[PDB]
Amino acid sequence: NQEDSMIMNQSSIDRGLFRSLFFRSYMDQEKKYGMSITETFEKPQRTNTLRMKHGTYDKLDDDGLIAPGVRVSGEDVIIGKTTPISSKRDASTPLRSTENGIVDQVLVTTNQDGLKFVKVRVRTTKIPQIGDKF
Amino acid sequence: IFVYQNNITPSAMKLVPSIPPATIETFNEAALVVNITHHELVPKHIRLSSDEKRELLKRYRLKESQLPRIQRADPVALYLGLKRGEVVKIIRKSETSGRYASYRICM
Amino acid sequence: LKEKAIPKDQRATTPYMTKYERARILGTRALQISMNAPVFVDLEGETDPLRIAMKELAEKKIPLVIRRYLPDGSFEDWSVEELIVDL
Amino acid sequence: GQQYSSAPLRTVKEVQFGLFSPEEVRAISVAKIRFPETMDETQTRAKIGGLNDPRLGSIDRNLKCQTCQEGMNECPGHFGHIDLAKPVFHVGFIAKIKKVCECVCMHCGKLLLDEHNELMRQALAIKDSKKRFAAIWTLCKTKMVCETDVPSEDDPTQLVSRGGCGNTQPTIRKDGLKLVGSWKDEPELRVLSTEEILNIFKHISVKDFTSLGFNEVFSRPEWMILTCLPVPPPPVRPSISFNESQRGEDDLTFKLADILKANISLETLEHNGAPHHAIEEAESLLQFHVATYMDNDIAGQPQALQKSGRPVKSIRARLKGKEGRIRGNLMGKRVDFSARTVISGDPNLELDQVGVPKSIAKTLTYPEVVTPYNIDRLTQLVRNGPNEHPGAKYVIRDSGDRIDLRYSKRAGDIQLQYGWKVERHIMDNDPVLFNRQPSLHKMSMMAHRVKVIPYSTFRLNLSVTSPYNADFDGDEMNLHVPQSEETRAELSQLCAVPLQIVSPQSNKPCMGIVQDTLCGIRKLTLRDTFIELDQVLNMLYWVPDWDGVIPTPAIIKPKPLWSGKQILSVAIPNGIHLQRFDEGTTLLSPKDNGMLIIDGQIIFGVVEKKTVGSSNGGLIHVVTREKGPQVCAKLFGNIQKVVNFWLLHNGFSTGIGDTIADGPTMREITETIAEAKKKVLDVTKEAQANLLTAKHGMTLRESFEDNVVRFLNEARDKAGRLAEVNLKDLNNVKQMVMAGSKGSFINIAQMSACVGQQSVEGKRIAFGFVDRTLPHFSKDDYSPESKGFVENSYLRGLTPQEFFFHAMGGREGLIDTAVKTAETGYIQRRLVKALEDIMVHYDNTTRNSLGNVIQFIYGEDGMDAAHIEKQSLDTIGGSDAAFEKRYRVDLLNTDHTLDPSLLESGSEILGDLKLQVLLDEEYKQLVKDRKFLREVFVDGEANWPLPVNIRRIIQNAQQTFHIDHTKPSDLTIKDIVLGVKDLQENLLVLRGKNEIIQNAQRDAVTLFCCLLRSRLATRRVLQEYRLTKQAFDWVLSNIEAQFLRSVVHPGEMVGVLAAQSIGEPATQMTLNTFHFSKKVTSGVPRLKEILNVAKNMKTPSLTVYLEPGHAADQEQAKLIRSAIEHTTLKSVTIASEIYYDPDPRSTVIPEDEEIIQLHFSLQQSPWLLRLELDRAAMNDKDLTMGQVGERIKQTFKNDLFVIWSEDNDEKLIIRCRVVRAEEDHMLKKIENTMLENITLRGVENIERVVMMKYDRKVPSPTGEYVKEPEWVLETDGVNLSEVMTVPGIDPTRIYTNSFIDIMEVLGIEAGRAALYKEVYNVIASDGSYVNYRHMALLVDVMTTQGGLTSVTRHGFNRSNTGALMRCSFEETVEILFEAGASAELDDCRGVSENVILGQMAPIGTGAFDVMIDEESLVKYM
Ligand SMILES: [Mg+2]
Ligand SMILES: [Zn+2]
Ligand SMILES: [Zn+2]
Repeated sequence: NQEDSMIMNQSSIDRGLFRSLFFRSYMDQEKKYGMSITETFEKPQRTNTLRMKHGTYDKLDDDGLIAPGVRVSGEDVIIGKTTPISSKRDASTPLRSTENGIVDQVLVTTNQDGLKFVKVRVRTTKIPQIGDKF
Repeated sequence: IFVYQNNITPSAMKLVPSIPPATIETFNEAALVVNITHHELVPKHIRLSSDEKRELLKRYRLKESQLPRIQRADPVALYLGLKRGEVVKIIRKSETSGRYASYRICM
Repeated sequence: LKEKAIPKDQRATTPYMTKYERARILGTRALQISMNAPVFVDLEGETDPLRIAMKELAEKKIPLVIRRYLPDGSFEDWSVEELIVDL
Repeated sequence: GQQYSSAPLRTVKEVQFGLFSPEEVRAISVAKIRFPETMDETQTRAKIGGLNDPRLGSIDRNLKCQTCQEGMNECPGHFGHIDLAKPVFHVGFIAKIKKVCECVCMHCGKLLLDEHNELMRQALAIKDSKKRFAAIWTLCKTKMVCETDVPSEDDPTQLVSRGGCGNTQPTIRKDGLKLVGSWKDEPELRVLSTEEILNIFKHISVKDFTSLGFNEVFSRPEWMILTCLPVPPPPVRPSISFNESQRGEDDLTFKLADILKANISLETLEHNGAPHHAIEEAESLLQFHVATYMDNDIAGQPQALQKSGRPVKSIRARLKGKEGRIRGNLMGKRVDFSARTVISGDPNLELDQVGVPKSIAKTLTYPEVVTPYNIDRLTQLVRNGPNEHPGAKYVIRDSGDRIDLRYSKRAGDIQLQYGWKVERHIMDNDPVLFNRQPSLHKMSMMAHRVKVIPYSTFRLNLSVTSPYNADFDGDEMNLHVPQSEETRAELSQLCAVPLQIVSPQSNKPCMGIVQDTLCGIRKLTLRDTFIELDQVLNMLYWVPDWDGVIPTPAIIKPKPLWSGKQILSVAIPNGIHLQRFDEGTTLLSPKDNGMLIIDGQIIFGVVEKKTVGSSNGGLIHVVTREKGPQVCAKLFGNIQKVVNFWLLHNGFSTGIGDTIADGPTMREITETIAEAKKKVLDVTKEAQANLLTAKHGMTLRESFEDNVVRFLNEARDKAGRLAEVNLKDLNNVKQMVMAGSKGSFINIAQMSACVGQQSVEGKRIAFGFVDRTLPHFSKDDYSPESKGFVENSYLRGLTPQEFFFHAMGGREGLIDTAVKTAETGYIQRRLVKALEDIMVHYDNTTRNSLGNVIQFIYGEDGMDAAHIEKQSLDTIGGSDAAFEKRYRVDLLNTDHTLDPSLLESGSEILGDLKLQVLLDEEYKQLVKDRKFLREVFVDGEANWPLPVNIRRIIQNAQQTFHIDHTKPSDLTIKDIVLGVKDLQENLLVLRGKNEIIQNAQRDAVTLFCCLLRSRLATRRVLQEYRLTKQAFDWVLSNIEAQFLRSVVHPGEMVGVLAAQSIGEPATQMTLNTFHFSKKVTSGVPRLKEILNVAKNMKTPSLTVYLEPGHAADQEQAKLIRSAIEHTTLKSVTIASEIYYDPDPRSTVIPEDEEIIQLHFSLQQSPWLLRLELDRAAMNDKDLTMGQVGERIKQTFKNDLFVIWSEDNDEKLIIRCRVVRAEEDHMLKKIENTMLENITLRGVENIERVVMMKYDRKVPSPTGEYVKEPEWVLETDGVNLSEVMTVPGIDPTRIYTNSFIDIMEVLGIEAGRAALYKEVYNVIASDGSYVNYRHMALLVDVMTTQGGLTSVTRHGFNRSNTGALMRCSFEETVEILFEAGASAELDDCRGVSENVILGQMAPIGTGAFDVMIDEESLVKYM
């Protein structure tokens, strides 16, 4: 506890002392490049020359989103999207590398334009650790 | 050496370099009242002979440039009548050694 | 010019080894030992290249020579063998 | 590069700066850039034969380069070109292009001024490349005609033709990016075509332009104008091509396309139907784009905006420091093998360790080469995998191919081969560089021993908290991992924590025992503090280097008890001898005062900050010098391990009870504030009845406030002092203060007793509102309560008035703090950039990147700052009587020889005349020493920092040889006298067989030897230290060898050392100059003032000392003060009146009727000018009406008739009438010349002169120094030249804080003296200590160039040092532009140059070369 640092009762921490929740919202849209040329939320795969991410696409459903129960980690793909070029090129959203948690809430709506808009919230319980500030 | 009271006309000043090898010095009577050399802070400056200088540069593997410099107009350089090139040896006391000797080349 | 080399007689630099020379000979030798160079000391069960080089240095069986350059470019070559290690 | 190249591998030894001849640009070009397009021609989304194009380099990861066919990683890029439709001025030279035109005839290309002119011969003489061009231009600019004929050197009557035309020359002015001339009814005005400017430059003679700043081969003036514009390859302007359909070209690509578009408009326009006054429109557009590509941030012009409204990054902007190439990509870099996390304090880590979290150790790696030694272990790390802690990430085969152990199908069956590298995890005890930014120290970055631990923090030992400057308040730190068996050696053998223990910054140790350990060590080391066996045994076990020997208890019979002192002494190692005296310390210490440790065991005294902290004579400072840095590093831990364990169990806390002051003491405090409140009222009502006489050179208000702010502080200080003294020894706050772990008197004072007077800008809270501080008060309220005095403690709590006023003053603090960090920021960097290149060379000399000498031996002594301690020179002080008693041996007097009790020969030694010759010559030199020391240290200061702790050498001898102060010595008089003489000869700093170097050696050891002869005189060595032959010879060898250690190490980078050693203590400065003798601006602002070499300084002052036999006499001083204090007529005048008195014999004013009669017994103007002077004003400046009169009389002479009243006359008046139409207006002129122009008495500028009874140490007739206070005068003005020549003063003493002036009057050498003095007094104001040499160097540097060289962009950065070196600070692009235009050749010997060239700098480890001697090699095998 020397020099503006402190000792914390672990038996207290266990009982839920100074314990907090954490949420992060990831967002995406199906951009319209010109006319009828639109992006598509789906679970992509090895089809011609798509530059897909190095994360787990397997956590995505057919709609190209995680179900709000699943535990997500590392660079696990949480929003699957594809942009076409004149087959398909990857436009997926991985999780923040430096983060991990459980999918809390997936929200599928429409943008003012009339295009698919999606928001993904991820939950984490953070526990008071050794280098934590107070 | 000329000890003028207030001023020397620029017409008279033309005659100063006019007669070499002889060198003419201009000193204001008012400045000479106090001997600056005598001051607490002013250390002892010593003019070095052509040989004394040659030896210094030889003994320290120096170019004339590498040497710490002194202005030709320096109060002590005027006092000793230092001409350009002439090296001065300066002996001051030190709080690390007892004495320390530096050298200053003229400009 | 090769007037750059100062002879053995007439040498002014410290007869002692600089803190930097030690660190560099030790390092240089460690790096060489480390890249499978021949070791001149009996490594008495020794395995770390720096320790092997420190063993080499204590026994003064280091075949290196320090070229100490002066502000003008002239140099004095001193051997690791001939340099006092008071440090 | 990454592939094998046949080509020889060399190092850049020189950087030749030049300019491109258009010709070169064409030859060097791989592509003629033709189309402002990028690609997609004939449909295909692939590079066009115009811009980019494979002729230059690849955009795609293709392999094709089509020039070298090498590929993106390998290929640097290839240059192109655009042949420009018309010539354009290179933006960066525009002014130099103008100045060259200002020098030459714009008709024949002849250097306007010939060698026929004498001043031209003087300029042309200048050997300097640029100063020549500067002197030439100043002479040629004012020449407006090209001479066909000119007067000869022989005779001026018969002129000689020098050649060249006779055209008139234009007055050139810059209009944006164009040049316009003005020739000579009415002057002629026309613009100057680039084409024309170029032709003149082409016609400039080789001899002419080489005499100007230029070079025939690399920098011709004509090349400053562009005709062939080089096109930088794609890697300079990267197409950040995202996706297949999209691109994303760089700013520079657009600017070049913009230039190309502009060029073709002009090329077609001039070729086809040229409207000619539209050609000059498209020409100006190409001139804009080419200028604006190189510089967009142009002086008063429109920024060439990008489509977006964005300004377009110019190439200048790219390299422009802090983040440009130079400062941000070359002097600094983001790096691989680096980590950073939150730092946490750990007591169970060894000093030099660093707790690395497992995750971090599993990320960072080390390239270990597979060798027979490690092959066995390395295969097991490879086996372990990249996921187990002691594992490996990659195996790199000889074939230069990387094996990723995370995926390789062979990851399990890799059979290592010697030579291959295993990039294994960082394991325990690998050396690593740990760092805490801001890095203003050698100490801010140290080498630590890895200790892989769990949990996400970097754990560090608490005693290393101090040099890093780290707190655990959420603080983070960097870690760097060396990759060579060579750079590990660098770290381990040069920058390890144990090594850094004793700092050369202050010749003291930079780490000591802190907080919990400091608090606990006081508590443990007490008479009261005793330990029961159970715990004594555990305390012993905790010390790892315990001998396993239970110490004999201090108390045996009642119950076996041990004292703290006894068991702490277990960590203190044998051979540690420490002695210290505080206040009233006796050898039977009464208060447990001072400190005595023998053979590493405590005898008496409590251990606290002064002992076990970072003190100059520290238990730490001793342990390092006397045992080893490795030993000392262990002592740190061992002390902590014990103390922290005892304190874990003893426990320690703080509560509101510790702020609670005892009731009657609170009554006393309340009363102390109350009596101080009434003492203020008395002074307030006193000043309200005009009685209160104003101080000299101060308002009645200035003086009233001074007294008020004084009482209100006296009060707070006294009331505080009451609380401190009342507080018990058990008071936990007092305990931390006593130990020195945290807390000071003021902290106790403000918490328990009284917060005190709040201050903003030195003055107590002023009236922000009309005549009141807050609406809560009445107007014109000057009370303690109204101007900001806080009556309460922090315990009782502040009132709302008290709250706001404290908050006001508090805020001023955070502002100042925020400002002070910024300011010191710059100060540290200019200090460091001005000294980088200064090193100690193998000739013991101090030089820079030019090889120019700064110091002749580092720090005037040639010693390494780290190996120095304060020691006293015993022969300096005391009575000549006591000197005699302590040093004189006389074998010819029965009561003045050494008694045989001292030495064996004692009986036979008496009467030896030949031996008395030795002791006579010995004392005669000892006497010489005393006279010399007193010449050096004039004040009689004996305690000076020197290299060998002789006191400790003798101490350790007595212990070493168990010397009995009873039995007579076996030394002879020759054994001592001649032994000490022979030691002196072996103390070498400089070795050299010549008079210059040998006489230099003599000087370096001058001071040290005084101390030697002083502490090794025959009387002392026999009577004091009762040394044997053995003891003495050992002492001698030890002095010799210990001295030889203490000298500086060639490669010692003392430039940076000194810079940081001034720069870091600068950052720890509070300032400005308290919150009120003289009030001189000090600290951070004064230092800013010094380095800048500022002419208009904030507080200029003179300090005049009185003439020898006048020091005591106040009246003598009062006289000189009166003789120098500048008095004007204006200061004594009440009113100036212009009356109409037409009769010189009669006066319209009835007062003056008496004055006329008398100054008319024993033609004039009818206009009177009457001046009324003030009696009190005349009396403060001790003037007479006649004095004043004669002064006005002598100013106008025989042009003004002056009459005046006598010093008795009720009204003081001076009447002035003019001598011999439009006359009244003439008197208004004379009245201003009277007030404003006339000087009555004293030296000009010398405004307020103060009387000071300064103290002074000076020798007494008896011998000893004594307090001889003398009178002194202080100023508020500076004029040395005149106040020196003043009678009654000492012009051998007179000092001025304007060192600029002392340089001007007393010479550069004496200017140096004043400079160091000021620099020292800025550092010593904050109390802090910096060793001589550091400030001495900076002062020496600022001076060697005969005059005052500023530490600015203007000063040191305008030196003859490297081009790249200088550009690494402040002017950058501007420096490098001249670099090419003057064809500079960078030597590449500055640190910077190598740092830029990615080469090993000639610094420390790089100052020498290493060679293998095949001879010695074959000899070993
Ligand atoms: Mg902080
Ligand atoms: Zn290429
Ligand atoms: Zn001409």
